[PDB]
Amino acid sequence: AQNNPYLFRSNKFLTLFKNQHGSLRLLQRFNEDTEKLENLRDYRVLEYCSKPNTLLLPHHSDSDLLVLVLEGQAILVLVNPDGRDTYKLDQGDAIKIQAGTPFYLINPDNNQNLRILKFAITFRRPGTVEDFFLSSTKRLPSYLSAFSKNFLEASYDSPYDEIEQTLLQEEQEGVIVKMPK
Amino acid sequence: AQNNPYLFRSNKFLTLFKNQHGSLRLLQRFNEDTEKLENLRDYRVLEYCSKPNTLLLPHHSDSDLLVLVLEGQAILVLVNPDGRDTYKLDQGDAIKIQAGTPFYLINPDNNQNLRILKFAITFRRPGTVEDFFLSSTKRLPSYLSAFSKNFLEASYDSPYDEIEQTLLQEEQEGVIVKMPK
Amino acid sequence: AQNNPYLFRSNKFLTLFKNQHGSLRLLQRFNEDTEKLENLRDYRVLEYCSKPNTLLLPHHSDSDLLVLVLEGQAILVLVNPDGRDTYKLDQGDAIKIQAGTPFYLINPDNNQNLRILKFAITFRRPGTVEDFFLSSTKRLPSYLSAFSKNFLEASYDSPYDEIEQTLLQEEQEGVIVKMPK
Amino acid sequence: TLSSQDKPFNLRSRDPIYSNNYGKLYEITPEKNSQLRDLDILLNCLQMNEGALFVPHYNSRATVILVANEGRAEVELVGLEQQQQQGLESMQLRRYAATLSEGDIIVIPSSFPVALKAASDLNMVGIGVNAENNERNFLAGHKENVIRQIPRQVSDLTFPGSGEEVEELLENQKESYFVDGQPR
Amino acid sequence: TLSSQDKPFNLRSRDPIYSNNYGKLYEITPEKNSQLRDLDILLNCLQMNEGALFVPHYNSRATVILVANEGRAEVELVGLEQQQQQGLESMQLRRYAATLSEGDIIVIPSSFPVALKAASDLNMVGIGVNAENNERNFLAGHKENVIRQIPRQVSDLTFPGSGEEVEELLENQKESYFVDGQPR
Amino acid sequence: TLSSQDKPFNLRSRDPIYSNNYGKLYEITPEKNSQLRDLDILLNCLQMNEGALFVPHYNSRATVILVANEGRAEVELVGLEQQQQQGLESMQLRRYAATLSEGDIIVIPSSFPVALKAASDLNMVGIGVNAENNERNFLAGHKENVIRQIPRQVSDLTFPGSGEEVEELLENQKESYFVDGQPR
Repeated sequence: AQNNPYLFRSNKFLTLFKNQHGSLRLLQRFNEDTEKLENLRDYRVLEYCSKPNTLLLPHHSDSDLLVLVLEGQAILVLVNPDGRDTYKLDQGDAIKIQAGTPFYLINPDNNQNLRILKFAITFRRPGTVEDFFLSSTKRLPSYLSAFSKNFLEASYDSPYDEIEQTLLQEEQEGVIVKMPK
Repeated sequence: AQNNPYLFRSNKFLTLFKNQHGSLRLLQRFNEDTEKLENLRDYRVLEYCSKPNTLLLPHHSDSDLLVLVLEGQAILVLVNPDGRDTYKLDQGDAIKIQAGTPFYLINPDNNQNLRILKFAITFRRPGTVEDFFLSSTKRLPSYLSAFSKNFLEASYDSPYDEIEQTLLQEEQEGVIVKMPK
Repeated sequence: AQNNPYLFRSNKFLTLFKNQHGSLRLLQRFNEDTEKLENLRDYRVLEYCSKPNTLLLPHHSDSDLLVLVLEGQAILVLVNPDGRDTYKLDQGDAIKIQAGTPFYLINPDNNQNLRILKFAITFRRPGTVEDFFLSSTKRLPSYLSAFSKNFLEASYDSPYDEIEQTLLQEEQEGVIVKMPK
Repeated sequence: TLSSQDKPFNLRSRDPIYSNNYGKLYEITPEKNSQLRDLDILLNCLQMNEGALFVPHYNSRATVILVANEGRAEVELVGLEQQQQQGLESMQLRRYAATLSEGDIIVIPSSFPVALKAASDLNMVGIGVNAENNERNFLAGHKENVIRQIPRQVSDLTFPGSGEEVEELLENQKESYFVDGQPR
Repeated sequence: TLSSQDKPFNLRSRDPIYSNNYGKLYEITPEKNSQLRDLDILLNCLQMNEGALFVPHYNSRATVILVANEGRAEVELVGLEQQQQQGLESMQLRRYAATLSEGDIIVIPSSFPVALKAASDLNMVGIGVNAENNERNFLAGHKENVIRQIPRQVSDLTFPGSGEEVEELLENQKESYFVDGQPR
Repeated sequence: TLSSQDKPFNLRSRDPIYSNNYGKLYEITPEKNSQLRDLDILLNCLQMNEGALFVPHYNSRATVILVANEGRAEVELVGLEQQQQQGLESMQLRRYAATLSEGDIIVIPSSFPVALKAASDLNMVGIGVNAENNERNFLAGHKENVIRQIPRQVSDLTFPGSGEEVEELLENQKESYFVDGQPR
């Protein structure tokens, strides 16, 4: 991450978060030190690994992602404003997650761990990817959190007091969690 | 117009010209202070307002414009090398003006004033729009003016003296004028 | 080649190589001093002229080229992994050479000399074009040269000694040569 | 608008995509109109009454610029800033709120949740760029609510309460898109 | 050019788009040829006699690069410079004139009027970029004249003279595209 | 993977494009799959045995990023650097060799010859960008060899030996794409 001529060799992604059950890592911007890669300037790659029986909370990214299964098996969940489409991913499965649809991702019953690769095609903010999470956690909170008392009053038709007890929080081991069942 | 982080709030276009009957204003380049908008870098917005019974002289722009009627009613004129296509625009009309076709635009019989919005999709010169006017005025003159005596002699087959009495001029209240009838 | 406002006038390409039989010249990057041409930033132009009965050795370019015959007549050869497609070009012929296919180009039997124009549409490295030559010459050698002893041993199944006697060399008057027959 | 029809012949309205009471929205997309089809824009007309919150949402692909034709608006935009940053928690969470008004322009990126407030009777024009494919996902309201889709077991895991407790909080608002802004 | 035809098989000529006397123009567009079709280029061959002005015009979309194959040319380009400027009158009006000649290249932006002069017998190649959709509008001549379309009432309002006085000045030149450059 | 099938329904394998012995390659292209079709990517799975050189080649259009899923790889990339340089001989000829390994990523530009070496049993994923239209041209091996196409008279002129002497050197390797890396 910083000033190399023409190096077409990468081995270090920066970590977004990591913990007892998993990790989300993100590669340095391709067009980084070399100018030898302005044609990749828009693409980004994230690696991902969760221990058995874990969860990636619901979230949506601004970038179109092409998900690909390197190791494990997963239960992917694509949520849209009318229902869901759910899928059991296997070593070698590749799925395409459009921008902005929220999705949660789970490693099942296992011993076998989950390693997924995410190739991201960015637009909004060239070579910049951003995910948004519903739930509050210590990394950051809910985007919902960002609104106004009334904004949440009117929208919701529930006093703020009851908006925040399903708003702000202590989900600790953050964005990757251990599942109950 | 100058150095703000991530401000997605704009209220000041710079004026191209203004006068007794009208005005043409142009928004600061979107990708201006924020880097938060490189994806808009190419688009530009102009606002426009003419008093009743006025004219925007004939002109052509290098950029493709998408015209849209906010207030008033207009008579738009699209000139191409074989004739015209003319249209009566109403509150809410949206028309698409290709690049390079000349067009003149008029506010009719009214009391009601004309407010038009122009969303410009640029190419030639990314986020740069340029209109060209036939007639000479104090802002600038005719592009025709720019040529050579002979160039206008040969082309036209009329002495320069008679080229300029339908060339250079005093149309005063400039690019927006009051109509006779 | 360096700092002019808005000059839409170009007359000097830099030479890639030149000699007794020919020449390959390359125009300064369009988006060079003027900013008035960022929309051309990707395109490049090469001129080319060979004396009668000469050769442009086999090579491939990273950029898509659109070849065009200004003067002479040529025998163009398009090589792909299964055979060839060969063509007799005449004053005014225009052919499209995809990226990466190797091609060799020849001026026939003549007195009449060959002048070809190459308009290059770049991608990989915006406004950057690169050709690769099989044969070793004093300009540069074979790309093949760049490999490893074993790499050439395994690949080829011939000792290095016999790889280089059909590898490295003395083709002197370089990339443009005189033909035997 | 002549019977020799066929060009870049002018355009205007159809059934609003979200009419209601509290307010309406008309919207010409690119997939249903040719002069924008090759333009990639989305155009949309937003009309609302004194006090009708446009409820938290975010467009998937489109980046919408909005101008205040008539009225007074309270916009509240929400953000996570630049990923020339490289650190989760190390990011930002920002709320951009402006009371816009006849004249002003608000830019509205493609995934960033938004909510409006119609302080005066409102007329707004939307020029959406990066059109082909846009979807509007809602985080409040009765139709197209997405918080309303995360299954039960997950909601428990996701929001500071629970499966059953989300499902309520959620429909405690029997209204669509534009609702009552009436504070207390 | 073999009967196993079908590729990126080579290309050359058809009826010039503007033949005449004073000069001619051949031009392969992208909409009528596939190897450029996906290339977006326009290719065009311009031949003229000692003294045949190519008369003021401007291409709508295409940006054309022109090389002097054979001859001597007097180009006269016209401009309004950078809108990282923000002021109407505060702009520029420039005339770029060069006598080009076998060797040289002239770049010709998409709306900027141009006129040529064939000082010697000319052969010019045009590589137009931003092709799909280009139109050539003329400001002089008899066919495709555009100053010849602004209606009467408007011409009065537009040019330093009048309705009737434009309509004349205008056809006082019964010729097309390439005309006589003969000065006085 | 449900019988209500039809979406961005997931994808995986078909007949490798190059199976063999020494190793195999599976590869989903954009022209044969829709979720990438509009994505422009090429995806490809590369499996090889302890010691199976992937033989010198270069992709025409596509720029491929490769990650080491499982194993140890010896990559040897070949180059001519920046043409913000303007001088033939005045260029560079570089060889970038890295022994990559489970974790690492190698970027592989579109015309630059490459060769691999499977130091351990290998599993590699290829994410190719700039897909639509890619061709893989080989400089070694029996199938799709290109040094094997330059006609006779030319080879003489091209490589430090001769017509007859190239044609041999060439097929002194009766194998395809992945061959024996066994040194001496």
